[PDB]
Amino acid sequence: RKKIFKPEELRQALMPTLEALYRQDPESLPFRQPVDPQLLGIPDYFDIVKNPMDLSTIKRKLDTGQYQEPWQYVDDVWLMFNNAWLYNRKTSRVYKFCSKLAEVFEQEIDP
Ligand SMILES: CC(=O)c1cc(C(=O)Nc2cc(CO)cc(-c3cnn(C4CC4)c3)c2F)c2cc(OC(=O)N(C)C)ccn12
Repeated sequence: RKKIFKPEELRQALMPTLEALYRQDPESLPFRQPVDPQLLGIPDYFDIVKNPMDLSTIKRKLDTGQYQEPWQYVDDVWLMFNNAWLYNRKTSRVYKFCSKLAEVFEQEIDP
């Protein structure tokens, strides 16, 4: 029987992973707000990255009821990660920090 789910009904499912991401020591910091190309002086960002995503956007979507299915949220988390792996060199802090978050995402899912 078809139904719109309340944010709380999905919070139980999604919040454990989201909290694990936010908690990471310095590693979540480049992901806590949208990438701001003006501020950061990287005017090509949106040439490379067409669908930006960050943790504040994921949290807002959760809390407003925009995730109705977990696959939507998992898609979003991986979009954020793939955007970073795509734009940033393998050598960069942002890239390696992204990798740490991905590792944390997977471990939290599968202990
Ligand atoms: C996610 C992503 O792609 C991205 C994030 C940033 C970026 O600098 N985000 C950011 C935001 C905030 C808080 O507002 C903190 C940090 C940050 C990184 N390390 N730290 C610890 C010193 C305290 C904080 C951060 F990297 C960035 C910069 C970029 O520009 C750049 O690296 N240069 C050299 C121009 C390019 C991409 N990003």
